[PDB]
Amino acid sequence: IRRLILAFILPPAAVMNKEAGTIMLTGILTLWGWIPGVVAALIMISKEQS
Amino acid sequence: DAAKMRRFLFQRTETRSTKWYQIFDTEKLDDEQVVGGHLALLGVLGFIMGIYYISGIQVFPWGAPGFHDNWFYLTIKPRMVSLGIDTYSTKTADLEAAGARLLGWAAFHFLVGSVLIFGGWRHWTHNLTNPFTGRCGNFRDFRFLGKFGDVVFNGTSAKSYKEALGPHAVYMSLLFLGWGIVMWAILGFAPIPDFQTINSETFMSFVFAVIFFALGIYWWNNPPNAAIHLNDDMKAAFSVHLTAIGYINIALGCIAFVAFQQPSFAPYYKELDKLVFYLYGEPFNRVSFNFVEQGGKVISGAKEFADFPAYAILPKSGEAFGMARVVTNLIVFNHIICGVLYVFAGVYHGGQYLLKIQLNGMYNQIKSIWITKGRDQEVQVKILGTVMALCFATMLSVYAVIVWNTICELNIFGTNITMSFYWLKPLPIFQWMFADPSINDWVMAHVITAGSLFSLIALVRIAFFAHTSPLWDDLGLKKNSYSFPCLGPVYGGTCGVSIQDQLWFAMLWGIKGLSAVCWYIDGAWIASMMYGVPAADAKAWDSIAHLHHHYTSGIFYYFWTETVTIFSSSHLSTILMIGHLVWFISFAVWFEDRGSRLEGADIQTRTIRWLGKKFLNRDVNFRFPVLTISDSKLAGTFLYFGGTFMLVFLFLANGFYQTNSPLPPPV
Amino acid sequence: RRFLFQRTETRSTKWYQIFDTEKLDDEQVVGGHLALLGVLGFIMGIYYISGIQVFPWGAPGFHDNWFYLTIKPRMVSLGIDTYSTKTADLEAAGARLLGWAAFHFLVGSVLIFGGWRHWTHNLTNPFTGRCGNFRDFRFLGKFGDVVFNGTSAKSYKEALGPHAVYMSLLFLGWGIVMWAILGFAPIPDFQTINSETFMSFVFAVIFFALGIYWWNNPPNAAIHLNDDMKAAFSVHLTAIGYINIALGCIAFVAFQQPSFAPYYKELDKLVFYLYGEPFNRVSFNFVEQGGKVISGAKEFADFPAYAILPKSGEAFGMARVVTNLIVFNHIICGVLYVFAGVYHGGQYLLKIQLNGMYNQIKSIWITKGRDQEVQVKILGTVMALCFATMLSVYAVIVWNTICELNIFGTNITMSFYWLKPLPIFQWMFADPSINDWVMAHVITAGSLFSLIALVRIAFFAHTSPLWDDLGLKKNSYSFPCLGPVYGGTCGVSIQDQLWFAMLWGIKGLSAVCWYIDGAWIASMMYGVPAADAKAWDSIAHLHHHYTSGIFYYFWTETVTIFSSSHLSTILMIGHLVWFISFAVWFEDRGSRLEGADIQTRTIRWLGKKFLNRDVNFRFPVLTISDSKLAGTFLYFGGTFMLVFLFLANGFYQTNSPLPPPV
Ligand code: G2O
Ligand SMILES: CCCCCCCCCCCCCCCC(=O)OC[C@H](COP(=O)(O)OC[C@@H](O)CO)OC(=O)CCCCCCCCCCCCCCC
Ligand code: SF4
Ligand SMILES: [Ca+2]
Ligand SMILES: [Ca+2]
Repeated sequence: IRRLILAFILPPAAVMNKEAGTIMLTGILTLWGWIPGVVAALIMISKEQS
Repeated sequence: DAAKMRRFLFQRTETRSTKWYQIFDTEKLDDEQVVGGHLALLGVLGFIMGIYYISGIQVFPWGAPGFHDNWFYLTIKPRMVSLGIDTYSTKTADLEAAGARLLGWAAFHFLVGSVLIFGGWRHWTHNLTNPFTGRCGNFRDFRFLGKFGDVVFNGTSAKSYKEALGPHAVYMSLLFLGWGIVMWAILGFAPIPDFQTINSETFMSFVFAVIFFALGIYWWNNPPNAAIHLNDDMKAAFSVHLTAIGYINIALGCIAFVAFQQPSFAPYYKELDKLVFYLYGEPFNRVSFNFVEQGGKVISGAKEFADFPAYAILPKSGEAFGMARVVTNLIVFNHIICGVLYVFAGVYHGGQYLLKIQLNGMYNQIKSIWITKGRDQEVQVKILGTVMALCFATMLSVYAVIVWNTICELNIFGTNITMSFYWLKPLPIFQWMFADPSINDWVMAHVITAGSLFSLIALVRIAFFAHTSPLWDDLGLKKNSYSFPCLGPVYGGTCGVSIQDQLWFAMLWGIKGLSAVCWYIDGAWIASMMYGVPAADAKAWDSIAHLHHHYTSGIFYYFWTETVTIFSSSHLSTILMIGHLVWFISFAVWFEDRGSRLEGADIQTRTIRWLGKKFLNRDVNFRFPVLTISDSKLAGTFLYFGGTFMLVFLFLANGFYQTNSPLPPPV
Repeated sequence: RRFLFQRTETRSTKWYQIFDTEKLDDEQVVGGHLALLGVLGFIMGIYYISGIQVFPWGAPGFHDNWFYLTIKPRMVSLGIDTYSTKTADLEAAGARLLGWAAFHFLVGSVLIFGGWRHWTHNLTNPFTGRCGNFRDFRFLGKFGDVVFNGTSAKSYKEALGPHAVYMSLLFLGWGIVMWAILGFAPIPDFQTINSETFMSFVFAVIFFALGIYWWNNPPNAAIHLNDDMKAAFSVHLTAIGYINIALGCIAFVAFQQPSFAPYYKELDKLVFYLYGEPFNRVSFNFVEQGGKVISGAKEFADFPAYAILPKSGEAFGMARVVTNLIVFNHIICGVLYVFAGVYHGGQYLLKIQLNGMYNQIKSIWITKGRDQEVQVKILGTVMALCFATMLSVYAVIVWNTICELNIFGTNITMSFYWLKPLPIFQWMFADPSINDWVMAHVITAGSLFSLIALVRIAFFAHTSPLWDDLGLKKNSYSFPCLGPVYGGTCGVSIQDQLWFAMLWGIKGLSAVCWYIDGAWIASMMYGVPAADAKAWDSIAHLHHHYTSGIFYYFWTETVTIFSSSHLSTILMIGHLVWFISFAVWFEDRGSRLEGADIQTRTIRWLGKKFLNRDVNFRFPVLTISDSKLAGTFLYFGGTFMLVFLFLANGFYQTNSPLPPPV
């Protein structure tokens, strides 16, 4: 949906729920290539649901 | 009387002190004093730019031999050739014109800098009186210029810094438009949107003039809110802008590195390899021990060459000495180290302001996100811990890769270069940002990440633990000086916990990740410590990894190769000696020895007093002062950092020596 | 008040203090030395095993190693090894080395057995079943009846004598060992190894006659008897350090003499297969198999596979390399033992200053320095002489380098090329020059500069005139500081002054390394083609071409360090260990502690809600005392694991004085 698209495009943008420090982790993982940030975003966006 | 001594070592004590290197501290400065200081320093900057332009003269059009080449002007000569103010011309006729242009620009810079310095002096003294009209301007409420100062900024000069961003952006739009018109009129270079010539610079100057003017209008009518930087803009806004300028400066170094190697920059940088450079202090024409002058022809003691009479500086080609990338690396590393230093200093000064607001309770009184984030004492711990874990992972992985590469080179434990990480290249989706992508570039990326995170550890410790830390929260302690070096050997020792010492540790940690740039931009194969060495297999990298270039030498063998030219010249040799001298003296003040120095200085004082009586006469009341651990750490950080980067310069300025001929395997 | 002294003591149960003298008695010290000497004989046996080259049953032997190459000149001097190029002679040499190694194993087993058996205070003979009283015994039977008439030594001042006759017995027994096993009849010809047998008998007579005197007239030093565990040990440790420095100098002078030529100079006449040196390097597609060279021919047609390539003894002057290794090893050991003796003596001195019997001492070795004003005068004159000598010599070196590099338009004719030692001192040197003068003055400067810290240990162990005027006293000998008070009190203990003495003698000892390598410490550049560093040999009228200058010493004589994998690995490890010392010497202990608490909270956070269960482990940080100790060892090891590379990579100090470039 919109949030999955946001995670694929700007992984920090989709993940604004979690924490003040987790968002830096997602952002810097996005800085390293682009796959680590997306992976973190999907992992912590499927963790509150699954 | 044992008390007259006591208020002598109760003079350098790291309580709250004058600290001469804080006379221009922003606490005692107002907004207008900052404006005046910046204007005076920009005038001095124009003065030194004029001095550099003078140093760029080679013919002195009135008629005389000119200046020898120097790095101060060689780092800007490509730009002046780009602007048409200097030439890569082989003939005196076209070089007299370049000398005249440089002399005129130096005089213009002298005049403009004098005007700017005078204006900054009057701002510094709160004396905005116009001597021609006799009136006085109001810093708080001034018309900017006139009718232009009314159609935009309809009176009502900015009263706050967030309200000053917009008029500043309009001022920078005026700067962009002025530079564009200077190009178009004085320097030819009509604005053509052809992004392969200097004309594109004028075109983009007009484009950025329009962009900055519109953005300044918007921020004048819609000022943004960082909120907290408005109050203590002396340290809050200043430090935020300092770290922003640091990141901008690192970015500018990267832009310079990429651009100066492009074909569009060839007539300005790559063409430096077709020139011959006569640098100050380089090997000069030597003569025997019995030279008796009498010029025209040497009689006794023939010199090295019959040409270059007496003690002339010998020519050096721009192709063997890679002056193109030598100048490129000098500029790029200057801006990169300046950006790293500005980031560190911004974090440190922000920590200074932040401790100041933690001490008076204003820390809990901040509403902006940028502090309401870190006012948690757990998100601080989580952030620092995850930064430390990422630094540990990256640094351990990359260092073990480097050590395994070196082992496979030297064949320690009977290994082989085919057991090395020669296959570990950047992904093909990442191979576009490197030329000849190999394990060297992978190691460079991971070393940059590891060093950046390593320094980020101390930067985060400055940002968060300015006043208290979870350790010092658990203990009954708090930090309240930003410059105190310790509380003592209690708890086994409390050395270097203040944000000043954390700044020093950040600088020392970034030394590695920053010198890793010097190795890289010189092509020095940081993927292993012994490359190009003929020990077992270090010369097989070019074949096992199918390299296209041939980098200088490994991390350790980099001090053997390309030091053949540092030693070959007197100036670089004496710079090497001075840098090493300055560097190891930092041990006298970083080693936990300040009290030993104080005790020994007391002994020396008693000796000099006694030696001034047994042999001399009269009172010898003078006593030796010892730098306290706050001063000792400041001076030591300066000595260490300068000592290492006076010689990183030597690596950069001694030549490139990164030939494009991969040598064959030893077989 | 005796409780207070025990109350106010630093924790002395650290892992590097388990064998402290204060927790050992005489017989445990005897057992420790005996077991250590047994292990030492074991080490000599394994060195002799490493000395085999032909393996008398017939097989290729051990490649040359520095542990055995150090003793090879001596083993040849005794005739156990030979500088013979024929396999049959090396058969006998290896047989002799193996037999002596087995004998060393047997004697070391007996001696380790004795060390254990003394360490447990159970001196009972296992065969006849009697016991042995350490405090009163007969030495060997009728020998202990002819001398030491029934009795034994009750104190160390009464033990010098029996120890002296024990050393006389050692000399005499070595005399018979040489005379019988090794031939070498004792002849007063001080040009062969016969002189060693003759002087062994002479020393056996002399120390016997002196032990009789010291048994009949025990000497009076007094204080080394009561707290004998540390005071006497420290005095003897610094004495042995100076003896070791003297022996290093003796070795340096002697091994270059014509009499020592058959044992050292003949090292240049052999090729050496050192471990880790450049082997027969091989191409990528090598298949060895049975035909050897099926694919990918190796570097050399001979020397199959990865055989270690030979190294000449002429270009690689391993005669001088081995001489430098032995001499510098003994010199660094002597300097370290002097520093450690002063440090342990300061430990005892603080111990006796705390309990108040400092002024109860009558020996001049304490009363002379117990004035607090004579201490100031001695330390002040030491600092003044150090400052004068070091200022002069360092300015001379810097001026020489300036005149070399032609800085400020200076010429090499303006340098100190004329400042040779005076003719009455030129016998001390071969080809006297500014190098030798600078060497002597640098030795004086470094010795006085470390003597500053040694004197501060010897005097300011408990208090100093500065700390007298403050309300402060020293009571730990290992405490690092008293915090940021008075602007700072870092590194004032005798342990910290010992660390400073070590770091300060690092320079004066690197001077020894570079002089015995012929590395022209007289200036920082030499043989470098900048302006005039290659013109020294002509203007100074030198008969030798020294390797390079001070700074250029790291470029030259490193081409050989790099060319071998083992030396490069040692280089990298030494540099790593050395700079790691900054993590603990820098005023950063509290930063490390705060960061380590962060590490603990991170590891326990990452192990609680991502792993499970408590993560009770917490990261430890060395205290400032531990940090300084570890940093001093890291620094000293890092520098002297590479000073070894200076010594063990070649001499390269040829006698060809480099005609000027004109
Ligand atoms: C460059 C190297 C060094 C010195 C030169 C030196 C000089 C010095 N040191 Mg030092 N030192 C280290 C390096 C140097 N320490 C390191 C790397 C460590 C960390 C391990 C260290 C540590 C301690 C501790 C712990 C203590 C001291 C002292 C102590 C004083 C002793 C006073 C004396 O006897 O005169 C000896 C003084 C001299 C001989 C100076 C003469 C000049 C000459 C020509 C050298 C020129 C100096 C310099 C090279 C040129 C720069 C000049 C400028 C114009 C460009 C004395 C001033 C002690 C005292 O202060 O009091 C006793 C003390 O306690 N240190
Ligand atoms: C008779 C007894 C003896 C009497 C005379 C003995 C004392 C004579 C000593 C004189 C000379 C001292 C020897 C040197 C002393 C020595 O080596 O120790 C370093 C020394 C600190 O010494 P202390 O103050 O602990 O004690 C020295 C005492 O002798 C008196 O202070 O000073 C510094 O920290 C230097 C930095 C000054 C600040 C400069 C910072 C960097 C500025 C920029 C330079 C670098 C550019 C950047 C590159 C990165
Ligand atoms: S060693 Fe120095 S900096 Fe560290 S706690 Fe002690 S006095 Fe403070
Ligand atoms: Ca370079
Ligand atoms: Ca050597």
